[PDB]
Amino acid sequence: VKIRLKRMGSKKKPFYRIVVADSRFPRDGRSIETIGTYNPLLDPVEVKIDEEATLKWMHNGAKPSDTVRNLLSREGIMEKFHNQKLG
Amino acid sequence: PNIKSAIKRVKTAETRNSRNASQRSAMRTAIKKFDEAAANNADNAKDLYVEASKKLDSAVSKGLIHKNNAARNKSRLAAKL
RNA sequence: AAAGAGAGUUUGAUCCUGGCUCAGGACGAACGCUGGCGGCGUGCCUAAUACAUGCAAGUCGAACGAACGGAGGUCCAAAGUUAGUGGCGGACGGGUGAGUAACACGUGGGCAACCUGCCUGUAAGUUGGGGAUAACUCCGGGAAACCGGGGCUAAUACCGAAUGAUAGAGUGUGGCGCAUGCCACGCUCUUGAAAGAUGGUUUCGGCUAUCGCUUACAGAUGGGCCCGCGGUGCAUUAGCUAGUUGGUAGGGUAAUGGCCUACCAAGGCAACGAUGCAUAGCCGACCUGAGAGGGUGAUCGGCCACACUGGGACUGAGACACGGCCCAGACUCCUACGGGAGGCAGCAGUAGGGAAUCUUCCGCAAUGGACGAAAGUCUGACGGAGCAACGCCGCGUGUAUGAAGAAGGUUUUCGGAUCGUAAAGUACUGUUGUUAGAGAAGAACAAGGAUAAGAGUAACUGCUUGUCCCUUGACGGUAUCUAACCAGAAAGCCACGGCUAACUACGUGCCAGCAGCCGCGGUAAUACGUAGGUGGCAAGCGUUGUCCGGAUUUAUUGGGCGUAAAGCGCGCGCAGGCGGUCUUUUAAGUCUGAUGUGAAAGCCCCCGGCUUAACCGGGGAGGGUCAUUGGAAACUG
Ligand SMILES: [Mg+2]
Ligand SMILES: [Mg+2]
Ligand SMILES: [Mg+2]
Ligand SMILES: [Mg+2]
Ligand SMILES: [Mg+2]
Ligand SMILES: [Mg+2]
Ligand SMILES: [Mg+2]
Ligand SMILES: [Mg+2]
Ligand SMILES: [Mg+2]
Ligand SMILES: [Mg+2]
Ligand SMILES: [Mg+2]
Ligand SMILES: [Mg+2]
Ligand SMILES: [Mg+2]
Ligand SMILES: [Mg+2]
Ligand SMILES: [Mg+2]
Ligand SMILES: [Mg+2]
Ligand SMILES: [Mg+2]
Ligand SMILES: [Mg+2]
Ligand SMILES: [Mg+2]
Ligand SMILES: [Mg+2]
Ligand SMILES: [Mg+2]
Ligand SMILES: [Mg+2]
Ligand SMILES: [Mg+2]
Ligand SMILES: [Mg+2]
Ligand SMILES: [Mg+2]
Ligand SMILES: [Mg+2]
Ligand SMILES: [Mg+2]
Ligand SMILES: [Mg+2]
Ligand SMILES: [Mg+2]
Ligand SMILES: [Mg+2]
Ligand SMILES: [Mg+2]
Ligand SMILES: [Mg+2]
Ligand SMILES: [Mg+2]
Ligand SMILES: [Mg+2]
Ligand SMILES: [Mg+2]
Ligand SMILES: [Mg+2]
Ligand SMILES: [Mg+2]
Ligand SMILES: [Mg+2]
Ligand SMILES: [Mg+2]
Ligand SMILES: [Mg+2]
Ligand SMILES: [Mg+2]
Ligand SMILES: [Mg+2]
Ligand SMILES: [Mg+2]
Ligand SMILES: [Mg+2]
Ligand SMILES: [Mg+2]
Ligand SMILES: [Mg+2]
Ligand SMILES: [Mg+2]
Ligand SMILES: [Mg+2]
Ligand SMILES: [Mg+2]
Ligand SMILES: [Mg+2]
Ligand SMILES: [Mg+2]
Ligand SMILES: [Mg+2]
Ligand SMILES: [Mg+2]
Ligand SMILES: [Mg+2]
Ligand SMILES: [Mg+2]
Ligand SMILES: [Mg+2]
Ligand SMILES: [Mg+2]
Ligand SMILES: [Mg+2]
Ligand SMILES: [Mg+2]
Ligand SMILES: [Mg+2]
Ligand SMILES: [Mg+2]
Ligand SMILES: [Mg+2]
Ligand SMILES: [Mg+2]
Ligand SMILES: [Mg+2]
Ligand SMILES: [Mg+2]
Ligand SMILES: [Mg+2]
Ligand SMILES: [Mg+2]
Ligand SMILES: [Mg+2]
Ligand SMILES: [Mg+2]
Ligand SMILES: [Mg+2]
Ligand SMILES: [Mg+2]
Ligand SMILES: [Mg+2]
Ligand SMILES: [Mg+2]
Ligand SMILES: [Mg+2]
Ligand SMILES: [Mg+2]
Ligand SMILES: [Mg+2]
Ligand SMILES: [Mg+2]
Ligand SMILES: [Mg+2]
Ligand SMILES: [Mg+2]
Ligand SMILES: [Mg+2]
Ligand SMILES: [Mg+2]
Ligand SMILES: [Mg+2]
Ligand SMILES: [Mg+2]
Ligand SMILES: [Mg+2]
Ligand SMILES: [Mg+2]
Ligand SMILES: [Mg+2]
Ligand SMILES: [Mg+2]
Ligand SMILES: [Mg+2]
Repeated sequence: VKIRLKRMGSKKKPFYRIVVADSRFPRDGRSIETIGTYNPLLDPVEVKIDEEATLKWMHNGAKPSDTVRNLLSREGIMEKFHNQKLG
Repeated sequence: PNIKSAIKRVKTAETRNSRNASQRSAMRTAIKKFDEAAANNADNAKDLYVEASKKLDSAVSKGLIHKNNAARNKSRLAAKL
């Protein structure tokens, strides 16, 4: 179980969905529950995320990827997760 | 085979096959002796029974039998006495 | 809010009935003529026919085998950065649609009848022994795949022991349910575990950090089994079945179950279509249609089955396993004739079949996988480039002016009309194009160094979070932009009697021929061939094949049976369909509210992003005789 990044859009124009799914499934195939969007083309990155289901999945054992970890850090999910673990 | 991993896997397959067959045969022979003793007269039987259960329990620790299988066999052959 | 077009054809003329044909839309399409560009997509529908060539699954030295500088002895050299056994992965990812009419799929449930490596959290423990074995080295069989024997050695390799069960039995208490039974706790006895590796500190003993290993309990995830309903042709296919139907005991599996065995009884399914034959993967969905319906399963997403044909098992948490193993069968290849090797329905590519379908290319930069503590390796997944007007969308081949009207074709009632403001001339632009230059996003990182704060500790090392420093592009000098030159380098196809938009002349003479139909051709042809003209579309235009519409031509929506096709020759009647009046009661049908669900993508509505569009993104809506449950009682029951 990983909160993954699914790619779609068009040729040379990618758009990404922050989604949780199993590591044995295809990248664009079956998934569990989408939570956010990620657009790389714009110079200021526009990332929307639930920030509530994400924490539940992190509590339940959903390890993210490198860029998903970076996004959760910038949006404050990782720091709040650390605070919840301490508290 | 034509993959470097397949040859190692098949060699490990024969090794594990020999080992598991040996332990499984030993456990079946212990069970057979116990049920032979239990079916006819009393004699030790119960004295055998203990180690028969042992042959099952350790087997679960080896990985060649399921825990539910061991519990089911132990309960089923415990009804003979 | 939605809401449906007809025409020709039986007759000397009519009106009905009825069939046939045409006018529209859509392809994974094919063929003919033709052909400028850009963006986004698609491309063996036939032989699940046979396969050259290369690449597609490997990785860990933190568990046991390297060159150099270089201790030491003008010569050789000790220690310091690189095969295999073992662990994990190969069951993912990728490809085909053969088989299958069935719990395979869709939808909705049940499991008090189940399993689950890795991932997360918690509670305990990682205490002591043994015997080996590859690798390596000798002896042989060897044509070669490779076989045996002798000796030697490690481990996170293997096997006992100490101790630890919510595992088996025996019991008790309490609370409970959907019959079998579930939950909390207590008592006695019998069994079942481990492995260490990289550092820190300390005294060095110890202690400690990270990754590890054993047992138990939850979460998450992925699977297993059972069930109600739903989706095809034939009755010129009427009986089928015997482990079949049920029970009593037993075996087996993770689990229930004739799943299997012995015994007992003769059952079970079927006109609400059993059994059999034929065809076919299923769905979200696609085409058409006013809608109801009809046809199909191309691309993409989910489930299922298969891997040359047939059978079987091992290892493993998970396989009866595309690139794993054994046997038989057909085919290809090597042989010293004893015997061996192989499976493109993986990515490219070859032969054959076809009316018909592509490069034997680049890269792990991005996303995601497997291994590892990390750097890192692999990844024909994937990100990209090449070919084909195969489809959708977008742009161009110039623009304004230029006359009773250049010149020349076509006709002429030979005065003229027509091509036609169309030309030349005139003034202008460069979307394309040529030449020369500037030239992005896609990049987040990971790791490495400092930091600041936490938990842990006797202290550290390390760990978690936060802030900075440095590094990374196949596409690719690609999109894009800037300047100079140029009307120059860029238009074709079908049709013209009616259906249906658009006519003149010549040639031919029931010949040549045209044709979807009415039908044209025998000397004055708007239908045959050509020329001029005109109409439609446009880098496309025509022809063919398949589906829907028109077709109310299977009529529930939406037809009929006196004479056009259509009432059995008549009766008695089983099953089935329907049923006079009133009252009380039930909620099966009926109507309605709430909960859960009907994935994503697709149609539709509103917003946006690409110079517009195609295209892409966000939100919303739609779709069920669906399960739980609360309501009303007019109507059918
Ligand atoms: Mg990443
Ligand atoms: Mg033991
Ligand atoms: Mg088990
Ligand atoms: Mg017609
Ligand atoms: Mg063509
Ligand atoms: Mg041409
Ligand atoms: Mg184009
Ligand atoms: Mg095919
Ligand atoms: Mg090695
Ligand atoms: Mg698959
Ligand atoms: Mg299919
Ligand atoms: Mg030892
Ligand atoms: Mg030894
Ligand atoms: Mg030794
Ligand atoms: Mg004990
Ligand atoms: Mg106890
Ligand atoms: Mg219950
Ligand atoms: Mg107790
Ligand atoms: Mg023991
Ligand atoms: Mg670690
Ligand atoms: Mg380790
Ligand atoms: Mg359907
Ligand atoms: Mg269908
Ligand atoms: Mg039974
Ligand atoms: Mg078929
Ligand atoms: Mg389409
Ligand atoms: Mg219609
Ligand atoms: Mg289709
Ligand atoms: Mg296909
Ligand atoms: Mg599909
Ligand atoms: Mg195959
Ligand atoms: Mg084949
Ligand atoms: Mg096994
Ligand atoms: Mg495989
Ligand atoms: Mg293959
Ligand atoms: Mg291929
Ligand atoms: Mg060919
Ligand atoms: Mg990569
Ligand atoms: Mg990666
Ligand atoms: Mg490789
Ligand atoms: Mg590909
Ligand atoms: Mg590609
Ligand atoms: Mg083509
Ligand atoms: Mg095109
Ligand atoms: Mg166009
Ligand atoms: Mg021109
Ligand atoms: Mg001009
Ligand atoms: Mg002009
Ligand atoms: Mg003339
Ligand atoms: Mg002009
Ligand atoms: Mg120049
Ligand atoms: Mg330059
Ligand atoms: Mg240039
Ligand atoms: Mg830190
Ligand atoms: Mg930091
Ligand atoms: Mg910076
Ligand atoms: Mg720096
Ligand atoms: Mg650097
Ligand atoms: Mg990188
Ligand atoms: Mg390059
Ligand atoms: Mg270049
Ligand atoms: Mg350019
Ligand atoms: Mg110039
Ligand atoms: Mg010039
Ligand atoms: Mg030019
Ligand atoms: Mg010019
Ligand atoms: Mg010009
Ligand atoms: Mg042209
Ligand atoms: Mg003509
Ligand atoms: Mg003409
Ligand atoms: Mg024209
Ligand atoms: Mg109809
Ligand atoms: Mg009629
Ligand atoms: Mg009548
Ligand atoms: Mg009649
Ligand atoms: Mg009559
Ligand atoms: Mg009659
Ligand atoms: Mg009658
Ligand atoms: Mg009746
Ligand atoms: Mg009545
Ligand atoms: Mg949907
Ligand atoms: Mg899709
Ligand atoms: Mg716009
Ligand atoms: Mg769209
Ligand atoms: Mg959308
Ligand atoms: Mg949407
Ligand atoms: Mg809607
Ligand atoms: Mg009443």
